[PDB]
Amino acid sequence: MQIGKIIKVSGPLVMAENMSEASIQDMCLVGDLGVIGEIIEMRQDVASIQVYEETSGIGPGEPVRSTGEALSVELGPGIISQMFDGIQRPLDTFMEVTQSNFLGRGVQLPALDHEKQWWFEATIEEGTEVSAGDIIGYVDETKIIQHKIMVPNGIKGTVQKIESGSFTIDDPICVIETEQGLKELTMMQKWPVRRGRPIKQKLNPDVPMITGQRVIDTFFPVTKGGAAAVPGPFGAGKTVVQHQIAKWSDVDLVVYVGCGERGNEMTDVVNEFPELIDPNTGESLMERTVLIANTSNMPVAAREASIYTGITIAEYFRDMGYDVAIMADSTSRWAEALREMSGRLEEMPGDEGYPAYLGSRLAEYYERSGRVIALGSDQREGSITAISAVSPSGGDISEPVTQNTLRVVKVFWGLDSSLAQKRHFPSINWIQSYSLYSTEVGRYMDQILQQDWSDMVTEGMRILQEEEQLNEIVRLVGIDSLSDNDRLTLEVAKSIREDYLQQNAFDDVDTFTSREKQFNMLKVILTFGKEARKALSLGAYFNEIMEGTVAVRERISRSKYIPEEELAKISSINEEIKETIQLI
Amino acid sequence: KEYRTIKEVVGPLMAVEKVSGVKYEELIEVRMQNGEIRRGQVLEVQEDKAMVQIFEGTSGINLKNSSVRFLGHPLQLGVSEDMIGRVFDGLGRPKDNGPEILPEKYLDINGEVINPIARDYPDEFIQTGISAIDHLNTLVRGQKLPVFGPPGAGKSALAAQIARQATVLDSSDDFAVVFAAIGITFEEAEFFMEDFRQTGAIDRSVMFMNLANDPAIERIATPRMALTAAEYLAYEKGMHVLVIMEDMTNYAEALREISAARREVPGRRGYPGYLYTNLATLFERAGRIRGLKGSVTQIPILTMPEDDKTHPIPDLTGYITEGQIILTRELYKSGISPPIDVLPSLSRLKDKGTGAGKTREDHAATMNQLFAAYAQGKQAKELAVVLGESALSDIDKIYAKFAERFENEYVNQGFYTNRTITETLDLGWELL
Amino acid sequence: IKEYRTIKEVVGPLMAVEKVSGVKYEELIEVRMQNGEIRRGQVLEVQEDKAMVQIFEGTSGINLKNSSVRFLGHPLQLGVSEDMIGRVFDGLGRPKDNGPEILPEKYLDINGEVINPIARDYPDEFIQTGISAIDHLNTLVRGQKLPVFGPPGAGKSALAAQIARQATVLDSSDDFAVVFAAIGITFEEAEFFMEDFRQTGAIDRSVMFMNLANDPAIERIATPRMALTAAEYLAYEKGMHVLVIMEDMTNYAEALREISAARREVPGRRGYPGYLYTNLATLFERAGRIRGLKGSVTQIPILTMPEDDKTHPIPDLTGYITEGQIILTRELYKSGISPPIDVLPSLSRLKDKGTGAGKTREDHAATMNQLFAAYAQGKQAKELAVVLGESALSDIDKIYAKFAERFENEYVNQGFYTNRTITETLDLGWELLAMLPRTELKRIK
Ligand SMILES: Nc1ncnc2c1ncn2[C@@H]1O[C@H](COP(=O)(O)OP(=O)(O)NP(=O)(O)O)[C@@H](O)[C@H]1O
Ligand SMILES: [Mg+2]
Repeated sequence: MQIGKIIKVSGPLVMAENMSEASIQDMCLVGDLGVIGEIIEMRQDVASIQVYEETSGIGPGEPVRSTGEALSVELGPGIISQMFDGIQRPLDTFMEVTQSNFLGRGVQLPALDHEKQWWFEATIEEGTEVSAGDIIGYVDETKIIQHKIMVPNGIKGTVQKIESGSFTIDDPICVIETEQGLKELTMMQKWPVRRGRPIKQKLNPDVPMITGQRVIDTFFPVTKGGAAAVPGPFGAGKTVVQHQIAKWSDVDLVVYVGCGERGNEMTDVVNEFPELIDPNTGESLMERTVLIANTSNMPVAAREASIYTGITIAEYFRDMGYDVAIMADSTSRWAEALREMSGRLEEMPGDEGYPAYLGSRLAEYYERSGRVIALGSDQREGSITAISAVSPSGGDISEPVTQNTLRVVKVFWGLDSSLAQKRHFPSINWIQSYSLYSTEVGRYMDQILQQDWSDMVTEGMRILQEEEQLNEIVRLVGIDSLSDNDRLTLEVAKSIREDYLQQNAFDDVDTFTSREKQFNMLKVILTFGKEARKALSLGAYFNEIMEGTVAVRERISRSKYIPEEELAKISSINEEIKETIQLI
Repeated sequence: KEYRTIKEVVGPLMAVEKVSGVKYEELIEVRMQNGEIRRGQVLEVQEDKAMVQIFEGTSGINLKNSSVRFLGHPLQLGVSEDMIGRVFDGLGRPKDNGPEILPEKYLDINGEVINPIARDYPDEFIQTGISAIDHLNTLVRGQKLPVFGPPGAGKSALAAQIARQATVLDSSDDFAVVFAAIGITFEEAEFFMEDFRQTGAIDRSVMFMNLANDPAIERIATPRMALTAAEYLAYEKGMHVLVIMEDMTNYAEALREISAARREVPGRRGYPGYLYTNLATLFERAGRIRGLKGSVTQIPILTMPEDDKTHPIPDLTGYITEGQIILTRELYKSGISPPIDVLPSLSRLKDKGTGAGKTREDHAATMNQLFAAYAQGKQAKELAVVLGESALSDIDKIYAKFAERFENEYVNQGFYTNRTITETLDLGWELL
Repeated sequence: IKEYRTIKEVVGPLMAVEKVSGVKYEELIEVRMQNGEIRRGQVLEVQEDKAMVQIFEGTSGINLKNSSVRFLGHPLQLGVSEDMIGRVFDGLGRPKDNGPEILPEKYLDINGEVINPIARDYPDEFIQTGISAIDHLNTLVRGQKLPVFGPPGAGKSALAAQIARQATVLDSSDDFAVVFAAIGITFEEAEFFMEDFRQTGAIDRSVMFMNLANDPAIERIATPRMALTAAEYLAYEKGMHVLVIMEDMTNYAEALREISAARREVPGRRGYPGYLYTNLATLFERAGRIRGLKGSVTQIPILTMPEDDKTHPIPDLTGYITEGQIILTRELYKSGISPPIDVLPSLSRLKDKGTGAGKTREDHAATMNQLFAAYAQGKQAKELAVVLGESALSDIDKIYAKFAERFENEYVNQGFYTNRTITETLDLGWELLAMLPRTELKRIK
């Protein structure tokens, strides 16, 4: 093939002549070392190239070779439970092949273990008519996730011969007489990262996701197929928010993208996720979790490549029928990458230096996520829940990243430094944080629980909002200017946030709190408040009305991993009733 | 025809060579080496070379083997009477996979400027069925009236209600509704679709859908398409059209995006600088022409930044658009649906649209006395703002029952409630 | 070995060389001046036979015709040997200690390479700083990235020296080192550091690099990269627990602003360059522990929130990058307490990995939660009383407010030259915590 000669090297920009046969946005091995790169603009026979590795030491005169294909990810068996480079290079194989503990330049790594032998059991029958997305057989990659092998796009015809057996990723396992010629396919397909995987139909997301986190599930819920943002200053709990919902969400698959963030965090995830097990099926969370690491030191172009690769994997496992949850750690790092790339290209700057297309790029990402009807005959339903972390400026969030983000998403968990400052570690701010799905979630919750729970959550939020007013009123006298009911209402709001709202301090029992327990917790709190108030009206006085059981706060911690919650939690209701009447 | 001389590709732009008879703002289509076909539009033409922007993008183009064909016409929309009951994309191409539509004729989408003398003033009001709009800042056929709201304030919900309950009392022929969705998410878009199907307005409406996923340059065309189709129905077919465009904010965002893509020097507050003219060109395609039956009315829905510091400046458009309607989340919090802050909303054309013979004429007098009741009723409760220790507590309770009653009842009539103007008047009488 | 005598342009501190080949980006160069002086520079942009270099020292006095440029074939390298300890260096790896040149074992690119995430080992164990607030409340872990934020003032500088001499691993380990990098400090600032090291006998334990304000701006960039290269080398080749301390990274990034301005890069926030975050990150993420090796690099960078402590780009980006913070407040500085540490803002995320029974005493984790809560509420009462008398304090808030006073007055202010062991900090905290009613606290004796 034709060889291109480097004629210019400026930062991460490389220009090379004699590249007529190349096309726009084609990966290419640039320089002697052959570092990976991408062609972003072509003028005459010369090409301007964006690289994804440090170009320190690359000069003019060196050769440039094109791969003739756009950025793509290998989609086949072996993906699950692996950590990848922003361009899908597997890091473990990377370490062994290079025999080094660092990241070098120019390494050629297949993303998937092509040599490993898998047992493929075929489900389609010979003679069946097939289309894009139709599933022919399944490989049991994990005891939990059955890797459903399905017909790629652009292929339609009649199967010819298909049989179960032991094949690798490269061996052809099935062949289809297509409209012209014969097409034999493997268990692996390549897919361009930037363009979304096609679907048949898109749907509304109306199934709440069980985060486990009390404040989220109760007050600001996100549905399966929705999108959420976590804006917060440093030291707030946004990274660990993604961690918790990656651990405990009732979702079949989890994809974690940590662009431009600390490496210890990714190392921590890969060590603790296998140690963490799930008793529902007896195996670790890594059997279902996927990882993509692009740290701060790693080159900046890979930071965009990392989030795009992550969602392409999520859309893959969505077309199988599973629900996926993908979370990007500090999407700002992506936007900050895109900004300096706009400046080096001397593009016309948009707002705050970011390119004008920022709002468009962002909108393309979140709208790839959703609850959809996947391609094929069965028309299975799959979903992707998108969680985005944004770290911006100081505490100030009104910057292009979060503003454009909130323009396209319906869930906003806003962390504030003051709440994290007071060691309210779940620092989701109430009264600003909002979930536009909350009204739909209420209907779902009432039908599933066969109880009026929506009115409970409106009552809880109304009490909290009331407390905000009473803080401004409390300046005059601490406890003698307010009203009797207002003092009790204060104590109830205090109980809500100090018991329900506050979440784990890396405590096993305080980490999850099942939906059934969430119900009982909020009910015991709400009954206490309303009983104490209505019973206070009948000549009961608050001086000693606060009495007896304050252990309720403490009580909510325990009885989680075992079903010891029913007795323990409703006994609190009956006990508080008795004690209220006795106090009289 | 089928020139094959691409000499440059930069970002989403292209440079073609040895082309002649190429005009500015002329549509081209590109034949790639892989037979894929993409549309683009000429944006600059030199002595022999020309420079175009590709809608879909430039990913995957091999310059040596790709080809370009110059269509010879600018962006057009095919007009037909069969448009009703149909859904189109940003560029007016069928999106519901329905019957193929043979255009009566293909129309340039930029439109034309009505001669000032030719334009006919609007004197007849339109019954929205909304007490908080009909009584006060009333809407007249041909008026340019916009609703300003923040995200999640139910602005879309109000827009839906207006679409469903819009009608006129004469009703010799029924109303026609053209709805454009500009750079909005699927969930947002789906809301409108579901309402129209459920309510049956799709058979009585025509719509153009442009989501955020779609390219920015398609957003520019989306308004132009909707208004060109509205004008076709309105003037050539004499229909009475209500045009509702949802979030011109993102039209403006796309305007900035295209300006930066074309390497144009920014105008005031980082925006293109021809925003005033671009918006005014859009908004001024309304009203009635004398000597023609039809009419065009516009209710542009606009997301409003809480701050006045940045986005599609409310007063940039507000003085272009003959009044405005304000929605606020502070309002919305206490079950106030449709949350219409009535303090700063006005319909610039309310006075003439209101009179006996066009309205039951308690209405002008009663609106003015209830406008006094707005001011005095606000005085009574609204102005207190947790103050009024003595004010309104001295048998001004008539006042200190009026306005809270008014704010709750009148403003929140319910999103699925249709109030006949006479009724709205009556509930004003009750409040009197 | 080639000397090029063709220089087409000189513009401020940047010059361009015509008719050259075989050059590479970021390469170094040496200029032969007409008078024979030698200046070091580095290439910034290359195309075809033209090269674009920027001289560190400056272009003043350069006759273009009678001057030439040499291409060294390599980028910024620090020569490394295990004799670094005891010899004091400047920002460019040169000797500032009146010492003989080292026989370099090998030459290392200062930029180094990223630690592969799986190969990395998570931070653990406990390093004893001698600081009650640091060791107890905001624990330090090997490979952690803990910084010091202060107002412009004396507290930071004193704390830097104190940490350097006292900070030792709990005896268990075979050996220990410290690497000191000094950025944008006056000659006296430098001499204070060097004299305390010579006087305390820690100079033999440690390697240090000194860069001053008079030295060129680009040298400040080089200096941290040098220091971290040597620190990496010691931990990851010679298996020592390296501890790196850096001085006023504000001075470092003001060098970045000056440099970018010279290169006409577009500004970011507050005039600082767009790539501030990642650039800071490239230094800070070289700390940690590698799997399959012993010895580690731990970084305690130092910085002042410039001017009014607004937490402006320098501190905010650093906070995003590090794993915690220790900050100094001028209100506490005004008061007698030294070091002035407001515990509430300060935080160490990895504290729990380095604490508990075994590594420390079993009570270490339970004590800090109680002392934190009691401080916050004693200060709550403290400010509460203000403009409301002591009546509101009543009995409970009164004891609480005085707890806060006592806490700041002896627990926190160690004195700048007095070491505290972890056990005596804990036991002191107990004596301090004994004032409180045994009913309030969170766990049993
Ligand atoms: N349940 C919890 N929720 C949130 N934060 C918590 C919780 N428990 C502890 N923390 C604290 O949260 C901090 C970690 O938050 P983290 O999200 O990692 O910071 P961050 O905002 O992501 N920094 P960055 O992502 O780089 O901008 C630590 O100091 C923990 O002590
Ligand atoms: Mg983080």
